[PDB]
Amino acid sequence: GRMLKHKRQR
Amino acid sequence: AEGLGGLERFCSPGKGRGLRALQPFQVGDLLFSCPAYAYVLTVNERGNHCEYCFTRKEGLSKCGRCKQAFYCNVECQKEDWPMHKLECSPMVVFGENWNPSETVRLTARILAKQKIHPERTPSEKLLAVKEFESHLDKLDNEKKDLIQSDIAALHHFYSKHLEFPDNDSLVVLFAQVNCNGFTIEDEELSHLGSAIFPDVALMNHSCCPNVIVTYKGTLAEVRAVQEIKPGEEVFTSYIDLLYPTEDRNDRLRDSYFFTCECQECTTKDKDKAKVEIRKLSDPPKAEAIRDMVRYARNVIEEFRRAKHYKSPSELLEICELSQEKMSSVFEDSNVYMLHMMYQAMGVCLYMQDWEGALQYGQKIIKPYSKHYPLYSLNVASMWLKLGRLYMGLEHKAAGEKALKKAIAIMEVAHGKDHPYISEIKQEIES
Ligand SMILES: Nc1ncnc2c1ncn2[C@@H]1O[C@H](CSCC[C@H](N)C(=O)O)[C@@H](O)[C@H]1O
Ligand code: NI
Ligand code: NI
Ligand SMILES: [Zn+2]
Ligand SMILES: [Zn+2]
Ligand SMILES: [Zn+2]
Repeated sequence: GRMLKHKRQR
Repeated sequence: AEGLGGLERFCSPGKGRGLRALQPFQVGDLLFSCPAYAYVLTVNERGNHCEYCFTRKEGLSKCGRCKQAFYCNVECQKEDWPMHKLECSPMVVFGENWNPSETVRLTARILAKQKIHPERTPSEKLLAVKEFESHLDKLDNEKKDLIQSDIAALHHFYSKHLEFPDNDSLVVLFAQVNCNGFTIEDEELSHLGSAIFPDVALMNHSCCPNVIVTYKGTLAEVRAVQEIKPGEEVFTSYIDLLYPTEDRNDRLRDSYFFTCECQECTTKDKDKAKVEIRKLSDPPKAEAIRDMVRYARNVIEEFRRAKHYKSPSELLEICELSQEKMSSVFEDSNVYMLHMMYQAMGVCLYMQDWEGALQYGQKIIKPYSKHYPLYSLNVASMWLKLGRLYMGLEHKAAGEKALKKAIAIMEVAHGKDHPYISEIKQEIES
């Protein structure tokens, strides 16, 4: 995952 | 004088620092706006959005040197130059060899901004970048190796135009970027880029947030999605709210180093339906369900990696397969089924199979409205996509109904005068 603040999981 | 009207920074017990409302805010009310301290457009959207202001416009004029950066006009081209200059010459120099991660690209810009504007900017009225939380003390070996790899990439790709601090300052900076950074998504939640919004970064997380962050070009905007009373803490969501409590918390613990204790995480009310199992004669034994949950969550990561090495047909096969295996235990409304249906929809959209995507979307939409909050961009974007698909396939009635369902949420989240809304209303009148 390792994402920044997000609404949709990429 | 007050830095941000009707709000104040405070110490939120158990959550470090936070943002508090001083006055009442109602649904759709704008709490505040925050210009980007630093931001970078994703490579894939180049030529579609202006590098400076993010306006999505046709016939954008490109940069003469790198021919990679596109702009509205010369003013936007010139205004962006202090930042673009960090990549312009290098993309020419390093050809296809130039693959800095987005985060590294963002951090170079932050470093640049610190150098140009050391004083507090208008984007730092309550919280400054230098103040960002880092959790350096909680970082493990792997995360640290990853940060060093990012630092190495930054040196490799940015050394001639940017002066660097000692290694520890870079470790801290990357660590702050990791827990205070944002992604900018368009009206369909498509990834546009990454940015730093310091005042927005002050708000703590909840899985049932009372505000939504949206973007107007590169301007961050914060609007209420529930009633906010004076003295109440203001909460946004850092993550995708579709998943069950454990998943959300595994991600929050993993990326932000805290376990959420909001009502949804405490009561877990949405979990039963998110993990809906189908009603059979047997029924499924608990062990098998726990096993299907592990399988589903395993396939999520397998799928996420495979986007990089597999063809669309194959990814589709993964989705059909996974759904088939999981459907032995799981009901269609279950979020793990939905993740795969959603991904499958995305593949369909990629292979231009509009009918297939529409057939998945119609199946995805209802359970989404249940799992997500009342005003959720994840739901709105879905209604929007469904609507545009209907409109494109010449089914105007359903198109209007879906666009109206999207608009009703978007008026709250983006504000009535947002250009996206005018665009969607302008799409209906055709
Ligand atoms: N809901 C929550 N529960 C506990 N800690 C939270 C939280 N939401 C945010 N945090 C904390 O805040 C960080 C995100 S940046 C938010 C601002 C931060 N609290 C500060 O004082 O600067 C997280 O890494 C986490 O440690
Ligand atoms: Ni404090
Ligand atoms: Ni809720
Ligand atoms: Zn522009
Ligand atoms: Zn250039
Ligand atoms: Zn929570």
